[PDB]
Amino acid sequence: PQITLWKRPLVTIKIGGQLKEALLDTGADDTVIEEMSLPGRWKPKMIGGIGGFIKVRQYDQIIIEIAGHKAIGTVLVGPTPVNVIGRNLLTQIGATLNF
Amino acid sequence: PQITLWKRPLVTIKIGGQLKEALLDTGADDTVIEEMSLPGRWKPKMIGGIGGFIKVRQYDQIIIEIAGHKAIGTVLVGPTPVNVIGRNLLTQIGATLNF
Ligand SMILES: CC(C)CN(C[C@@H](O)[C@H](Cc1ccccc1)NC(=O)O[C@H]1CO[C@H]2OCC[C@H]21)S(=O)(=O)c1ccc(N)cc1
Ligand SMILES: [Cl-]
Ligand SMILES: [Cl-]
Ligand SMILES: [Cl-]
Ligand code: NA
Repeated sequence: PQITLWKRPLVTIKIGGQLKEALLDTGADDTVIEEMSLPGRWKPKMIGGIGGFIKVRQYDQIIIEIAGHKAIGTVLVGPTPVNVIGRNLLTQIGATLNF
Repeated sequence: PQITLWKRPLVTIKIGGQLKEALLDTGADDTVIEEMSLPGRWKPKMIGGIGGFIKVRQYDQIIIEIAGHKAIGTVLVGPTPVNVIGRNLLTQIGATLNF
């Protein structure tokens, strides 16, 4: 797919059998999703965005489908205002920016 | 170009006569630049992201040169940790996300 940017680049993701909406975000290093349950252990992480730092739960090697493409990697869970797919998983689905 | 996402997609921009580095950010609705002076009128705005909100100055009809391509639109100025080129200007340079 070729996604233009006149609207937010929102896609359907599937994580834990659940469909969610997420933003494809080239300005995010990491993928951050709103509070949900994920399996296994987590490790702490602080991430810094526009407004300041937040604490998140880091889950590694999580299976996630993004716009129909399978990825397996790190998912951060915390109080983000929107689910964002960051570069760690955009690279796994082969995404590039083009102009 | 085609920009891969293994690393942050940073580019050189020219704005208000100044060269700056900025992140090409599909997750940003609007372009946000670190504190600088710009000509003309402005109005206050609050914009929110992970960590919460910051107060910015909204300037309209600002020209920016992005990676050699000129674009005009709104630029927000304030205490952002990173300069970001958001969708409002990415569209004008014909940027797309492809996978
Ligand atoms: C959270 C998104 C919905 C919105 N953001 C754009 C986003 O790309 C930011 C842009 C960004 C980048 C660095 C620092 C602050 C903000 N990235 C970000 O917060 O990423 C976090 C998750 O991975 C990490 O890597 C980068 C920081 C972490 S935002 O910077 O808060 C923002 C909000 C509104 C406008 N107009 C412009 C930008
Ligand atoms: Cl990962
Ligand atoms: Cl604009
Ligand atoms: Cl177009
Ligand atoms: Na103006």
